Amino acid sequence: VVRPGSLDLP
Amino acid sequence: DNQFYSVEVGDSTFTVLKRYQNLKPIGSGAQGIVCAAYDAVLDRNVAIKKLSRPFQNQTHAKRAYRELVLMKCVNHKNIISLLNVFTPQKTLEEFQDVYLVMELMDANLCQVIQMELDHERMSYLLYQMLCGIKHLHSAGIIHRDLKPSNIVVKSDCTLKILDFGLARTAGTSFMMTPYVVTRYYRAPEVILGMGYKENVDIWSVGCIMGEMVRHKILFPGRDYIDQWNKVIEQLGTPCPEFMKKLQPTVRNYVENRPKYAGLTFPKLFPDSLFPNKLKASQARDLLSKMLVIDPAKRISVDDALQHPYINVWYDPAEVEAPPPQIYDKQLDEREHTIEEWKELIYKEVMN
Repeated sequence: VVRPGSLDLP
Repeated sequence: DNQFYSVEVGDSTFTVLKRYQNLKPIGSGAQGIVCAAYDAVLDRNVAIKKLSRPFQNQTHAKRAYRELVLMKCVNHKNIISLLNVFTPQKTLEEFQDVYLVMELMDANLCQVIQMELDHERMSYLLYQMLCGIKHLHSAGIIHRDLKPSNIVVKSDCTLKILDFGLARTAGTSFMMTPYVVTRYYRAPEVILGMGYKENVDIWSVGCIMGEMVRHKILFPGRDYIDQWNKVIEQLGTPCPEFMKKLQPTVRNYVENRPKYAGLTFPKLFPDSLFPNKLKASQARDLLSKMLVIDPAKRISVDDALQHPYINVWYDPAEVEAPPPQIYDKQLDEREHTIEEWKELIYKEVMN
């Protein structure tokens, strides 16, 4: 599977 | 010096290598100051920590050397590393200041906790934590003080652990904000003074995962008495065979508490908090295996990595990556004069 490559930080 | 320049940072001054530019304070405490900087050599941002008064007394000096030794024991992408270490003084005699350069991350888990996460990001963050924790353990380092404020992340969803082996005061986490007290995350065997092993860190991971799910602190005890109550009220009174391991007076205190049934894990973590049906079951199951009062019945790091919720990411190169050195605990019981600690530190810095 593809690993998440983003994280929606403030 | 020709290689160094000075920059004023509030009431202190950072004298750093010229490659480190645009310094700005991001954290401060009695034990040190941390600046963000741009590393022109790497074209990357970096965190520079200047130890405060490392040679104030024997204790600070030993602590400074120990921080340096801990950093050379590890080499893993899920653990903060020492990119560089330097001093602007040119001889042992003038030697006073120690600067540590580490990766600059974007946030700590406090920020992530308020976010609503899909299973992919949840499990992947947890998987990285576990990889990091396994590496520390293989290096003979058991963290004990894991919490959202000493786990840091980036916008590419990568994660690193900091402050392993450091007193909860000399750590980077203490110097920066947001900050959370460690009390909420400490395993029962720690707060009840039973001694501990590797899976002490699993309990903390469970508290953190629980908090990511509920968006609130699992066991927000006002003190260690309250702490214990909050644990037992929610998880239940531990077995008799656990209580028999307790020291005499604390055992009686614990045995004399009212007996609590404790909430089931579907009750503690309802579907309401989860997004897909197999994944929420899987996460709840992992939680029920980490949040286990008795360390003898708590899931280990290896089994957590093998758990269905986590295992989807498994890469043996990340899990079996061996540490450069194993921490020698004889260091914990070593005595030197300040001047002797200073020469030891100096050599490590010039190495």
